[PDB]
Amino acid sequence: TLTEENAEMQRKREDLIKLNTEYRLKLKNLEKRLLEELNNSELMVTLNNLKKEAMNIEKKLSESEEFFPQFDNLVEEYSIIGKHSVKIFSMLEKFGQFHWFYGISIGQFLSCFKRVFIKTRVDEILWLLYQEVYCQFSTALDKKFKMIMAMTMFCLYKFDIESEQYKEAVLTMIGVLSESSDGVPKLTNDDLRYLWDYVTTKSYISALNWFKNEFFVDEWNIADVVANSENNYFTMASERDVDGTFKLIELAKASKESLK
Amino acid sequence: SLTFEKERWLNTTKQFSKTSQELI
Repeated sequence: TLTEENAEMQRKREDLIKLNTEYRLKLKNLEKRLLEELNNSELMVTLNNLKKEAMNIEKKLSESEEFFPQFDNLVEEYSIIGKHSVKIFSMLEKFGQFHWFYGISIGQFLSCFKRVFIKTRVDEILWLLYQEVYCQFSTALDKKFKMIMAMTMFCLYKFDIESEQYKEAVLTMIGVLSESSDGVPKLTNDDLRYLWDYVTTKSYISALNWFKNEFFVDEWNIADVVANSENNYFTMASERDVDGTFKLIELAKASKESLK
Repeated sequence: SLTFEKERWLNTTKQFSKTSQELI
């Protein structure tokens, strides 16, 4: 992200590659020129000009050393995104344990983290990361697991961005929805009052999908996944009492491809 | 024209101490 989003260590990487190459090549060239000087103890003017270029470049690169604290500051500025990604990868790896068919590989996460920007800067890139990982991983989870993952992404965002009272409100609303904690939630807009009225009126899925649509605003069906895809291999799964061939028939009819 | 070479040799003999310290 520091070589691609801000290009920070992009130009710092080309600069440090040039600096290390300068170190090695100029040490070798200084050894060769000192050997020539020992052999010599037109040519004099060239040697003096090369020496002057060498000391000017070395002086400039030594004065460039003071930018390294700025580089380290800019590197450690983007670390909250790292902790968030560690949380996201841990949640991917642990949803590989509730079921035997929801595994995760590191390469897929690397691919999606490149594709988030292949196509409040920290807040914007964090929002992009959450949105893209949800978009790319909603298609491998069924309705229950997809809804759970969406709720976890929304709660993680609203707890690592917003304050503590909203966090406590979300926790107690979840606890009331789980029929575990018998405590009236504290509201901070009309949406929370509407949710309280709905759970008073024994309506759940309406307000749950209301919160889900409040978090994410873009949907991704199987056609969208197969359209914006890189690999040529796709695996489809379902449950036994549900077929899925007719959807592929409709997709092939729409996309004008010979399905066999 | 030898002043630059003399200064380079002097600088090498100067930072020899830091070379020893950041060698050990």
